[PDB]
Amino acid sequence: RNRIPGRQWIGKHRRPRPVSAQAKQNMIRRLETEAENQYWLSR
Amino acid sequence: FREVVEILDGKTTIIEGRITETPQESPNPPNPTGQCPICRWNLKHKYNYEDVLLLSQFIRPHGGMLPRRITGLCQEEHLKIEECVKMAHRAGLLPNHRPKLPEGFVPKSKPRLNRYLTRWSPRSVKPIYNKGHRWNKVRMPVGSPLLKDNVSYSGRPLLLYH
Amino acid sequence: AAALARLGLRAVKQVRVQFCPFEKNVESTRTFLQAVSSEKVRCTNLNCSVIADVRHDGSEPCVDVLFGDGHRLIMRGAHLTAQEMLTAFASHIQARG
Ligand SMILES: [Zn+2]
Repeated sequence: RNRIPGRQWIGKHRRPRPVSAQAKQNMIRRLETEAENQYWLSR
Repeated sequence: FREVVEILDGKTTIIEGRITETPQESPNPPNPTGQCPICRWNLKHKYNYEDVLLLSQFIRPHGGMLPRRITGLCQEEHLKIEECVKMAHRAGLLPNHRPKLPEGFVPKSKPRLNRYLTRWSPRSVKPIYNKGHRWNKVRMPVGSPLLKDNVSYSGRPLLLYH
Repeated sequence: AAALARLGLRAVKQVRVQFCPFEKNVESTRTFLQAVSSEKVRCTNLNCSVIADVRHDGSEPCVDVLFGDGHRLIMRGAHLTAQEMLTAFASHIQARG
């Protein structure tokens, strides 16, 4: 009774899918790794 | 507590003031420096709708919310105590503070549906017929967002909507 | 004094207010007086006489009213709130008659 016109993930109307707390965790973990990376890449 | 006494005698109506004894505040508050009654007793971000002993200290004999100028609560805490008190009423606690009408305990109704943490009033809610799929969902509110600042011992933040 | 003057005060015979000004608790009765002493209230009934009696020694604020159904209303000011007196006054002196 609710449709997602066309294909789910492609067009100008997409499925709304939300960001989650898990995803935020992962993103931040990976950032922290990069920060530590360029500290050691500096000198 | 000021009781107002009234008499009808010999076609004369007599009205008179009467002062009973109010309890003085407890001897030694943990945060004497503190401003608002919740805070010096160190109860901020702690009480929930479940704590009756705390809520009852602000309300009226017939069940309504007490005014703020008399209580003197930090505005934040006043709205919180309102929502808490309403949830407490709808949760069928404080059965003493319902107003007393004799005709009222006559009319049998299907025994009160036990509910708790109810945000809205029973009347105004409309049954949600449409749900909706994984991506757009209608959510049923539980508890009030005013209480979102309470301490979490689980470390896990509360679910306001389901 | 709106709530009183809106109710058509014409049904009153005599209003006497006895009070003792130097007592710390006076305000309410005084407030009541000034709501009786309003222009519109007094303009409704020209048959109603308002007498203000002041006593230093008495120590008891009191308000007495008479109205046409043969009712004598005595309210004893001690701890009574200002708006309460005007409130009970409206339901007693208007709804009755
Ligand atoms: Zn406070």
